Amino acid sequence: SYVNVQN
Amino acid sequence: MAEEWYFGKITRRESERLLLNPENPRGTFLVRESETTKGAYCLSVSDFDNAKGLNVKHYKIRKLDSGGFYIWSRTQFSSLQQLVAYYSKHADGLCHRLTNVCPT
Repeated sequence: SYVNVQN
Repeated sequence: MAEEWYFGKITRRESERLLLNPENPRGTFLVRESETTKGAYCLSVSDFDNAKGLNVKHYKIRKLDSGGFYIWSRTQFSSLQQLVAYYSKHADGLCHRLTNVCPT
């Protein structure tokens, strides 16, 4: 779960 | 290089345990190795949510071939210290400026 990674 | 904000090889759960300390001001942070991808790093920072309380946002820091690191490809850096220095003065993508080194 990273804010800058959508997928 | 001994920067206080660099924790290296700690898990995500370990990083949230340190950041979710109630005494940390908003924007408390640390940089650590990615616990999922070899060669990648992460910037984990504290914030508060009315409904759920204290929270931690994680940003994947990609490390290039090549040298260099970045959260978003439009803003790149030669090193991890440069990256922290920058975001410590400008949110520029982050919800808030990196305010404080997370206590060990």
